[PDB]
Amino acid sequence: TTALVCDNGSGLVKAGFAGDDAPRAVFPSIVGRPRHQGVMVGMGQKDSYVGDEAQSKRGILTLKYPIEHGIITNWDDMEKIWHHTFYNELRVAPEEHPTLLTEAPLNPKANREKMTQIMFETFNVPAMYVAIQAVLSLYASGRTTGIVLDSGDGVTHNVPIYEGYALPHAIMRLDLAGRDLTDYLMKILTERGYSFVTTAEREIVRDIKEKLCYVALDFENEMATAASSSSLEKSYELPDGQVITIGNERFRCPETLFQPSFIGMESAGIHETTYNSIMKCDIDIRKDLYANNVLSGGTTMYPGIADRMQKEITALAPSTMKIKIIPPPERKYSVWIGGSILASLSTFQQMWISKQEYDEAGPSIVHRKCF
Amino acid sequence: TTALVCDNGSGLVKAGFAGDDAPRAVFPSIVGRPRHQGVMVGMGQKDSYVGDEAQSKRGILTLKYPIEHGIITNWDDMEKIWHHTFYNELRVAPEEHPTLLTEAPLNPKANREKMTQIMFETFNVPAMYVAIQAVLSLYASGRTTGIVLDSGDGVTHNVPIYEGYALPHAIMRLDLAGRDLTDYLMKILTERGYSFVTTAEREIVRDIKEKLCYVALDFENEMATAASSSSLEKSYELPDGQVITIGNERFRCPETLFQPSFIGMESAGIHETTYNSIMKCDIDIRKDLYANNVLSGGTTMYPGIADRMQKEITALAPSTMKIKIIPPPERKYSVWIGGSILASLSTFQQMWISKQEYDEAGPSIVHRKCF
Amino acid sequence: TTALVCDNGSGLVKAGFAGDDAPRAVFPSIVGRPRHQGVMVGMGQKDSYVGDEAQSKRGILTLKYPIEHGIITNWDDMEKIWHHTFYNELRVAPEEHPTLLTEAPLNPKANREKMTQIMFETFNVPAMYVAIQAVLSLYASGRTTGIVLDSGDGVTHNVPIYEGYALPHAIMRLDLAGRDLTDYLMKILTERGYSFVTTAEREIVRDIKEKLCYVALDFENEMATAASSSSLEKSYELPDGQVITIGNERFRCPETLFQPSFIGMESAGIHETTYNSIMKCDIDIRKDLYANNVLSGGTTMYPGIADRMQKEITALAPSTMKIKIIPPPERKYSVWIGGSILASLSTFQQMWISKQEYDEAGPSIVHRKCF
Amino acid sequence: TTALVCDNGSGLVKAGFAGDDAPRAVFPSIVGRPRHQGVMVGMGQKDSYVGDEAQSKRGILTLKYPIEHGIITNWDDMEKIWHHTFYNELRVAPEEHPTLLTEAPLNPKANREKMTQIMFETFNVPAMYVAIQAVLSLYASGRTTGIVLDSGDGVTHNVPIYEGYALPHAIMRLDLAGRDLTDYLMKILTERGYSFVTTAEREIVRDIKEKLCYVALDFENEMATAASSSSLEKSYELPDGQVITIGNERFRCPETLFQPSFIGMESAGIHETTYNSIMKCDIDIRKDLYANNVLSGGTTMYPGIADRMQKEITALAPSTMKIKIIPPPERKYSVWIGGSILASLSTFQQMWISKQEYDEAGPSIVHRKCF
Ligand SMILES: Nc1ncnc2c1ncn2[C@@H]1O[C@H](COP(=O)(O)OP(=O)(O)O)[C@@H](O)[C@H]1O
Ligand SMILES: Nc1ncnc2c1ncn2[C@@H]1O[C@H](COP(=O)(O)OP(=O)(O)O)[C@@H](O)[C@H]1O
Ligand SMILES: Nc1ncnc2c1ncn2[C@@H]1O[C@H](COP(=O)(O)OP(=O)(O)O)[C@@H](O)[C@H]1O
Ligand SMILES: Nc1ncnc2c1ncn2[C@@H]1O[C@H](COP(=O)(O)OP(=O)(O)O)[C@@H](O)[C@H]1O
Ligand SMILES: [Mg+2]
Ligand SMILES: [Mg+2]
Ligand SMILES: [Mg+2]
Ligand SMILES: [Mg+2]
Repeated sequence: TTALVCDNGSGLVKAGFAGDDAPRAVFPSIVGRPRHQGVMVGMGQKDSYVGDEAQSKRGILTLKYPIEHGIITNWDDMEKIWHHTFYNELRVAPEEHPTLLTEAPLNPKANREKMTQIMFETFNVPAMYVAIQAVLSLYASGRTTGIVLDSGDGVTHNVPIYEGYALPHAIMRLDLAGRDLTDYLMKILTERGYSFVTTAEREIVRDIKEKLCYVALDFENEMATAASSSSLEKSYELPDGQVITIGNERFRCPETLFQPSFIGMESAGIHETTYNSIMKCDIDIRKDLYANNVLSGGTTMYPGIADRMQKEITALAPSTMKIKIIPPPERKYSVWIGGSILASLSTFQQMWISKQEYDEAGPSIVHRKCF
Repeated sequence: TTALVCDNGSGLVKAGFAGDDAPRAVFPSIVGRPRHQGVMVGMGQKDSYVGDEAQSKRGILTLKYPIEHGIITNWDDMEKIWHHTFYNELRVAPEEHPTLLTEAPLNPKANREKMTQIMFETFNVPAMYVAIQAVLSLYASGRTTGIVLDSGDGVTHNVPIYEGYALPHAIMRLDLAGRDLTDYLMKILTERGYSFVTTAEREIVRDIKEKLCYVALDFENEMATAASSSSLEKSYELPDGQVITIGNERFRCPETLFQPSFIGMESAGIHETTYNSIMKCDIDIRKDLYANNVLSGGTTMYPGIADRMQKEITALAPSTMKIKIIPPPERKYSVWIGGSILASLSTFQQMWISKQEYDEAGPSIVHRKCF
Repeated sequence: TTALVCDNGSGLVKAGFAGDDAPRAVFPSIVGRPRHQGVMVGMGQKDSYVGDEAQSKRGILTLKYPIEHGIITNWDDMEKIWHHTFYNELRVAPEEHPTLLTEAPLNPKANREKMTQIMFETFNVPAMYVAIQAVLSLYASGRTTGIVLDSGDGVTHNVPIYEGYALPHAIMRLDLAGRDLTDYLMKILTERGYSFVTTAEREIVRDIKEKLCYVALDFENEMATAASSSSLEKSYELPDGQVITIGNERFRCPETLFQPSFIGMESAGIHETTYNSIMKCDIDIRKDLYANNVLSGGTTMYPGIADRMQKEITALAPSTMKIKIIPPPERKYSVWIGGSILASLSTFQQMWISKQEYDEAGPSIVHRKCF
Repeated sequence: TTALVCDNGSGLVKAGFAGDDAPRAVFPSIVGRPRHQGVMVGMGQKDSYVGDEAQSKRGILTLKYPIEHGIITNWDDMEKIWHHTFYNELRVAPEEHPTLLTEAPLNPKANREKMTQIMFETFNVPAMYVAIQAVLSLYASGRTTGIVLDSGDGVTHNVPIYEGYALPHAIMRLDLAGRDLTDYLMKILTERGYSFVTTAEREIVRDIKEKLCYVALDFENEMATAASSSSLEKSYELPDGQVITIGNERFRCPETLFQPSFIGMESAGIHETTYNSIMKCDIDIRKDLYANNVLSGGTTMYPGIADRMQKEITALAPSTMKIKIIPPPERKYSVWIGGSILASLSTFQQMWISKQEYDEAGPSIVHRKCF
């Protein structure tokens, strides 16, 4: 059987086999095109680079992202990425391998139908399935009751689950993500004299965000300490040299998550979104929902985010009850681990979408047997 | 097929066949006319001498250079030189021999068109091509990534290439060359009592420059040592005798390359031109551009120029990265060797400009299929 | 009170009094140093020339620009220019005259602080202020709602304003300006045989750009008409004679604004920058933003730029709504006129930065009471 | 103070005091030695005659010229001439009189050092200076901008000056002078039957050149008129009688200046030398250089040389601009007048070379404080 698991995500692709511990292939989802003259002959150079090759040669070509937020906008590039992660990296023939895919909540209906058409016609898989990322995030921890806040690169969403029953009317989705956090860091870095406008310099800003930024417990006196002392500065070396210095911008970019007014959005922070989600459920299940808060996703690995979230949540909730946040040591690959666990149970082998059913019903069979 | 390679240059003509190791014919590009009365009869003496004959008989006739800087000014003399290097030296019929020519960057458009008209009509070649000298200089070393500084007799130019892609917006051209260096040596030799005003005495000054001058690592204390001791003097014997002595002018003429203010030009030296060229490219390719600096051309064979260039470049660039200069043992004929290599690949046999295309389109077909 | 208005800009300085119609002093911002021998005695010649004197004597000295892009790089030269425009041209004592200055968006923080330190200590002004150029450009037209595209010599920027409220998250800045347009014209003029390398010949190329270039409505068939007929050529007389001819380069240099790939930049044209800026605002204000597009700046006075901008904007926007561009007859001095209007209202007399406040708080008081 | 001015020249010595109108002593620079047996006793006749005495007694002794072209070849004779012009003619003691000397451009370095050694040791002057002749020629006319063509007896040179700044890289020197013009007249006079071989008959030929020769506006039809009519002949009376007749040789000797091929030199005429000098300067200063052409020197007082020079210059320069030549009524003593003016300014009293400086530094102090 040897089912396959693929996590498209947005900006990172994780693929592997079912029943393992960690994904076997991780690489960015980027497609590049040459930009310049192109003198000389005999080079035999390709017309498009996908994966780590574009990262290696990013100085002469332009980076483009097919996936954005949640909806896929470039289907030719997506077919290029799937061909690369099927023939070049995993080295497998998808003709005899069922696959499992993930999808964010509250997405256009045509996205699922087109994904099913492409997989069932271009690649000719025998079976396939689509599951929600945040539901799979609860399988990894081996739990049954809690509220999951899954923040990635495209969109952060919330969904409460109580003893194996979901509440579809208490699901909140917010666009704010790490891509807008990188853009904000790029914008506020210009006030010190550094200019980053090229699409190849967005990886430099992203790496700075991934290595230096952190979340402060309190903002007023942390800004006061950074305003007075110079003990909060670190140095970064650019690829060509010309080292730079970072001051109070170090802890200002991640703060946008709790105060989304820095970009111009009117929505509340993630602490108020998860409090409204808790208060949207039933009265007698809130006690169990408060003590089983789970964190997952790449954008949640800022230092001190668990303590800041705890401080604001207990600042809003009544003082009688107890509040805890579960930050597992692994928080990147929780979705993939849950998908691997789900794709191995003996009871799941009956919900595959066979090709006979697809042939008889058409692309509309997805809304029937999925969610 | 037996393609032909010709390198017009400025002051030296190298010609030969494709697939060999060294050019078969090297001779100056000079056309001379008799000056004096011409008594006696029965001599049967020609009215114009081209090539080494004018050098042998330079005492009675006047030397003239058709090519200058980059643009050709005497087309009748250029047709005389091409006829000499086609019938008298190579001993070949150009009717069944495609030819390859070289051209400096940033030249008038009419130069290419007139060269194509002359070759396709007066000589009736079946095919022809025009290539940039500094691009061909990278074929000889068997490399793909570096910055090439090609300094000859007419003009020195710079162009960066990264993995087979050129950057046309980072190309710098500077007039300063060896002809102005010979003129400066002629001017500063008068302060010791030697007068060289005749056009036939410019070869004497040129030979002195080619045999005695050298580049000093440091100028202040080298001028101090030459000012105090007399251990830096060499003797030269003129054709008629009257040996001469050279003192601190020995290392002063080549220094004009690094300080172009000695003649009156406002531009910076070649070390700052190549540093500005490096800084005009992208940020992440500068690391590979710094360690692949290539030297080519006749005027670059001064002793100690590689160490002086290294000292100034590392004096300007950040201390983190590494800087090296590649001075191959052969540096005259790098362009010809690259042209011979290029004119032998099987993949190049499709970019020839056929006569059918020239007949159908006209002289404007060059800007389409060249560069 | 008699407040003073100064517009540093980049390459042109406009100064005058508040409440007038036009600036009283316009002169280039250039500082020159002598280059040559300097024989003879009794001349009593200065060691540096600033203003129109350097333009008059540009044949023997070297021009240097302190201001570049946006940031000031030579503070000693800037203090020389301010001393010249305070004592030599305006003939005023700055001890009893508040001044108003302009600044481009997204600039280093230290630029404002150093400007405040210099003005408050070296010149001892009683009060001062700093305002954004594009905000002042809306005061001149007597409007409250529109989008302003201010393109000058250093940087072009965009900012939308709706009924007296700014949107800081929809501000775009692009380096591309007239200095890079002059450099491109200089580069493409070499293909006809003209060489302009001296810093004093950049004024010749600039004057050619200011007198001959124009924007074409369509590029393909305009290049076809210039390719076939010779009805698009004009003659220019150099200072020493030797008249020249300009062909299809006449309408090619200004086109770089709409296709910034001619130099190598990856950014989009100004029509797509202003379309992205419109789409970055709220949904119900776009209707009023489309019909109130305002043009300002020196580099916007190319013929046909309003019609070309209209054609591309209506080519991108939906066909239901109406699109208009307001090209006022005066477009140079719109910023100065707006500054004069702002510095005369009775309600503005409370936002001056007094010296008592500067003494008590220090140079950091600027970020509090400015923007 | 009463500074002294001396103009060595070549063939004529002018000396006098500073602040006067004309030189007080003019005499040829010639040293003669007796040739014949010398019978009789009691005559008390000297062994060498210097100055006008040798001219008076030239029939029995041999004339010799120490100075030639530019370099001094007979230092014992030069010390004899300076002793004669210091004790016999001026009747002054050089012990308390600073002196000023002149020197042609592009001369051997040892000439200045030996002149300084001789003056500072043999004559013990308190101070001295050396200046360029053509720079001093601009002081006499009270101007600041023009190009000076100074043609004398040894060498003619050119140098452009713009507003008190010299251009050392646009200085041209040509050997052709009046001594070669006298020799050519002597050579072409033999075709009519007159022989002049004695060194004492060179003064006869020189006086004929100074009294009869003139420059023709056009050469072809002037040679035609002299070939047909006999209205161009004048008579000269030799000291012993035997009057002679001069025909078309009258206007042929001065023509060698414009056609230097009559002797065998390859260089161009003075009109092309001054045109190349104008074109070697900057583009925007040529307009002011064309209209401020200045003539100086003895050899420039041929009739019609200003009109011939104007005709050729306007024949080469573009027709848009204006060309004028300033032939002041005095053109012999322009250099001396400029030296007298320079040696009287209060600002020049600080650039004297004192003996204390010479004692401390040595003969090499000249290259520091001169030019
Ligand atoms: N150690 C880290 N610290 C901060 N941010 C990180 C870290 N590692 C990854 N990220 C961010 O997480 C994002 C990747 O999220 P990912 O888990 O791949 O979501 P998806 O699978 O939906 O793409 C990247 O954009 C990166 O900016
Ligand atoms: N050994 C040498 N040392 C110094 N200069 C040299 C040497 N050999 C040649 N040159 C100079 O190089 C020039 C020839 O350059 P060349 O490679 O022929 O360029 P091009 O092919 O463009 O004419 C000559 O003018 C000569 O002055
Ligand atoms: N009539 C014109 N046509 C084209 N360009 C012009 C014209 N007048 C001025 N410019 C350009 O505008 C620039 C001056 O812009 P300016 O309004 O002074 O901006 P700033 O005040 O920021 O310096 C000059 O560099 C010049 O090239
Ligand atoms: N009236 C004249 N016509 C033609 N030539 C003259 C005349 N007067 C003088 N000369 C020439 O000018 C020369 C003198 O030049 P001079 O001004 O003394 O130069 P220098 O000072 O360098 O010796 C003499 O050789 C003489 O032949
Ligand atoms: Mg994810
Ligand atoms: Mg060469
Ligand atoms: Mg402006
Ligand atoms: Mg003289």
